[PDB]
Amino acid sequence: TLRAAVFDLDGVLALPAVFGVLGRTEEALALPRGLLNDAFQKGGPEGATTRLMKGEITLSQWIPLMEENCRKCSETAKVCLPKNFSIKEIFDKAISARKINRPMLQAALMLRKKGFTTAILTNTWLDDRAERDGLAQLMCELKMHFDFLIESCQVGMVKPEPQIYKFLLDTLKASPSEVVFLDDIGANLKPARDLGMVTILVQDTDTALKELEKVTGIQLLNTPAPLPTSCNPSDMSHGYVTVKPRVRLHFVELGSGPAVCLCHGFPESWYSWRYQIPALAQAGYRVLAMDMKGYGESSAPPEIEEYCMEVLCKEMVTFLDKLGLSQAVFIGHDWGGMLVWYMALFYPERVRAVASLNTPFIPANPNMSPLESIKANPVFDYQLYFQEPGVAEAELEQNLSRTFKSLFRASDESVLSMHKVCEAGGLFVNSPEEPSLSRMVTEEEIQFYVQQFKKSGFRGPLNWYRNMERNWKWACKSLGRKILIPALMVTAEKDFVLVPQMSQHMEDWIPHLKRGHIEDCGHWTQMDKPTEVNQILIKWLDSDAR
Amino acid sequence: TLRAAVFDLDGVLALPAVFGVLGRTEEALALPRGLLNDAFQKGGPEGATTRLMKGEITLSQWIPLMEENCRKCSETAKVCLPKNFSIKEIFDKAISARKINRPMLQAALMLRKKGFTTAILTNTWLDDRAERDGLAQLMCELKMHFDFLIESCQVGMVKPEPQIYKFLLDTLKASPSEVVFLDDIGANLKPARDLGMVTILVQDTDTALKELEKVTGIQLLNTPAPLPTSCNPSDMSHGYVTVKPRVRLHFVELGSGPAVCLCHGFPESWYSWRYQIPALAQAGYRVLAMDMKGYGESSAPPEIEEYCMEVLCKEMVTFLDKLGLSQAVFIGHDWGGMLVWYMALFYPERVRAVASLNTPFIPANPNMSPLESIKANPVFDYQLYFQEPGVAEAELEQNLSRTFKSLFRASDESVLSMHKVCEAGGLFVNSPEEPSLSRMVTEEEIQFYVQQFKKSGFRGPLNWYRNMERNWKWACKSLGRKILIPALMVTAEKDFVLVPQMSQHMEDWIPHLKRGHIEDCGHWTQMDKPTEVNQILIKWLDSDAR
Ligand SMILES: O=C1Nc2ccc(C3CCCCC3)cc2C12CCOCC2
Ligand SMILES: O=C1Nc2ccc(C3CCCCC3)cc2C12CCOCC2
Repeated sequence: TLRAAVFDLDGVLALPAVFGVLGRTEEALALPRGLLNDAFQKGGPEGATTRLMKGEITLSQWIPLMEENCRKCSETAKVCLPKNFSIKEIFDKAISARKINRPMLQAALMLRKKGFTTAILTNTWLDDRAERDGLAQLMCELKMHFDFLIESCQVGMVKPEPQIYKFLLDTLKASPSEVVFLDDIGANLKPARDLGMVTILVQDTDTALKELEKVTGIQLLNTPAPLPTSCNPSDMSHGYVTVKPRVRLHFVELGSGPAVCLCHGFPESWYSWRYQIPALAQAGYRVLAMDMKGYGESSAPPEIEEYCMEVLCKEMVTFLDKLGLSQAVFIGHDWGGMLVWYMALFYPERVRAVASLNTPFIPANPNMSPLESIKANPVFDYQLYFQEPGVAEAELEQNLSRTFKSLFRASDESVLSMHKVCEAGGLFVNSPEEPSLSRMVTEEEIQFYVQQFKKSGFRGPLNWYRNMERNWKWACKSLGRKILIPALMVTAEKDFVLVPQMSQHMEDWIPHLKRGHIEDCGHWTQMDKPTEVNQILIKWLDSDAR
Repeated sequence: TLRAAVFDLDGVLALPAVFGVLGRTEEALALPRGLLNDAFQKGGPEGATTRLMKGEITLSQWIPLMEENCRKCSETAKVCLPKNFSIKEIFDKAISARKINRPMLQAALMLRKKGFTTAILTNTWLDDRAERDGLAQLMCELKMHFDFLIESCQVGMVKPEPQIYKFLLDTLKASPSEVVFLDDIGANLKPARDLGMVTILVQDTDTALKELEKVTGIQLLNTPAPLPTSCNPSDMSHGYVTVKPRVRLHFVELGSGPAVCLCHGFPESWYSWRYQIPALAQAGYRVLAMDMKGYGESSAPPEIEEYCMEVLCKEMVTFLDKLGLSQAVFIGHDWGGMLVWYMALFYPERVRAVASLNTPFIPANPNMSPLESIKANPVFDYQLYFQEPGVAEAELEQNLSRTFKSLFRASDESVLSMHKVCEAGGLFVNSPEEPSLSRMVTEEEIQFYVQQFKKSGFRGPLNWYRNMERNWKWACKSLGRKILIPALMVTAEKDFVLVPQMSQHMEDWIPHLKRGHIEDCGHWTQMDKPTEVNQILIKWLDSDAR
């Protein structure tokens, strides 16, 4: 039975193929058909291109050899190469035009998700051109989704040499009949077929995937839309900054470009942004996904006042100072959403742009105590339940698996009634001991949250709700201000507490505010509608944040 | 006796002052003298500018108020403001022209080095302009050198209000006669003088520093050139990436911009780059200063083969992959310098540019065993001493303080003779039990190295020298290649092992190679000549790396 799938890069995982561009170049320059492909392969195993593919020479060293082969071929064909003929320009364009064949990558991803060991086996070169970063980015984006990447120029062997196929089998630790091998070059399929591997000649992707689906018995075509790439905690770069003697902030970091600081809500983790992290980094941003103070690997001091907005914001500024960042885009959700609005109001110089998911910006009312304000809306009753130190900690810490499975549910998955939490004696008094698992999470994702919360529990997280008076006094200082830096408010149709209507008067305070709105989306925006969150965030970042 | 020094920002730590630019603007526009400064201060404590300085409103909210005050003042003076008059353009230019007053900052730095608590006390605003990042960068660069930053718009008080001076004294935890206060605004000096603080009216920097030097009894003028800013380990962002199950790599991270990966030598630390980290980040780079494999907080597996160049380079590639970096500039010193040349030869797509301090690029000789090659040059005898597992570990681990004090010495500080190490029975057989401290390091810096080496000792570090045959075979694969990506070789005049002459034939392999050369510089380049290293590296990064 098949357990491994091997894909070629050029003409399989990336389109168009180099041969295709050489063919299009020949036509545009009115050169004899096959002239450039002949010069490219000239000398066969003894030729310049085999030396390049085996890593003997670099791409810049190969360019004049390809030039001479083109002159030699033109001379024999009794044709003239044009006056401006340039192998460097021809190849720069061919490499630059290449894009990931998204349906092929999705099929590779589906097979790995079903237990297949996947690999990329490619005839490639040591690219030392000034423009090499283009290819470097393409390889990075592709390679992360595979168990192995075998490159001809790193192993000193090329397809169709029998040895590279033996090297592949040794790397896979699989026998030939357990492997399916996809290639757009027929001659490169022959040695894999000779060993007894299942082989697919890729012309059009749809037919290649049809053959792959039939042979594996795994559906690869006509599948439901896949979710964005997630994060494996053990594969991330974990960063740690001490903001003050007893406070260290943990974050996960991915990508290059402008700094984008992700701020989770209650009771969450940097892991709540798992579907956003890879997508934002791929979009050209340096993502900093925080464990907010009181959570995960960040410090969790016991004192209530350590969690007031003024203290938390000052620490986020120190966090930037210590990392040597003049600014970051701040994106927040729930309590994180509140923090980012305050970051925009008090430290606009340090905030490149601000975005909130679900949490509206509501000015403090100087004529009413925040306790009275919270009492006015029945959906906020849970916030009063959270006031008494120890009460909510006991209930939430009792059974962590039950806590997360009861909380992390989509809007149509029998969500907890937020009505009369105090009167009922707790959040889970009408909830089962063993809740069903939401479609939004796997059992392993729930256990990740359970492990994170075993470190510090719910004291620090709950203290975020215990500074109403202190936060109100500090917010009153900002009442004459407006938020005039780039801002985005994203409402979720089915968030029954942070209702879209609560955001209705935001333009009075944030006149240039941009909006996003997600239909059929509950409170847990990032994991409920990850693809939609990603599209909204990336479109806004690219237009308003740089 | 004085123990604290307080500096104003505008006209003291940053030049020119806003008042100065308003004055120059008045002249250029042929407006009445003082018209703009009058409009700026209009209404005094009740005015628009006091509201702005107290954080009541942001800079963008204030701009139309300043416009109206300019119209009101022009009307009363019976003059016309020009057709294109723009407060936004006037202020953007004034803020943008402001640069750090380097002699004032150096004096502040010298005072803090002598035990003074230092602070910045400023009448400032909440800057929400599109161009705010300029000011954000200036504040970041300045604030890091001080114990405190007190900003009017964050405390809701302004100079010359008596309360802000009481707030200052409370923050300093100092009595008025213990404080020296520098300001370019006479009216803002009066309340500090009234409390009993020493006050200096800053006009020209030289005279202000003369008064400051006389009053503190600390030399601030005509001082020897200061060293670049260093790093406090506890103030850095510490990053951790698992490259494989048993291997994690630790790094320190600072700044934004293109990724610059710093690779130390033997027997060093990320801390060997302390004088480069702040300077490169200030120069607009994202610095990644590694603890190389076998060192500090990075993993130190016992196996020799874990430290061959092929394995180390593959791990550095995985390190980039996991951080989501397509490239980094690689800068190496000693063993790090060797690694970066191999990174350039084997993975040019991932290397933006390559630089080495002291370590030349020498191709492998396929006609001679590396053991024979090492035996040919007497200065490399210590490398043969390093071969036998356990021997050098015992000697180097015996007394860590003695190891580092004997090794870390400038070329004119009785450096160890590298001649006949094997025959002598060790590196320290002719060295004292208690070596004197080199002028390059403090006792506390030596103890930092002692603490780092107590974790894993010298096995992992020494294994870097125990892969001669394996590295030679792998390097032989690259013999047909040339390094064609941007490259810099920095030679040190007085490095008695890695002599400048050893780099003489590098152009045969790296034709476009750029060079740097440091006179009176020994092996420990980064700490021996930090200012010179910085100038060479920054000039090269800005011209050749982007
Ligand atoms: O729609 C919502 N908004 C929303 C907002 C907040 C919360 C809190 C309540 C206290 C514990 C942490 C989560 C829950 C929800 C729901 C309603 C209840 O089911 C989960 C989602
Ligand atoms: O000039 C040099 N180059 C240079 C190069 C390497 C080393 C090694 C030798 C083995 C232990 C680690 C350092 C020492 C030096 C010196 C000569 C000896 O004094 C220190 C500097």
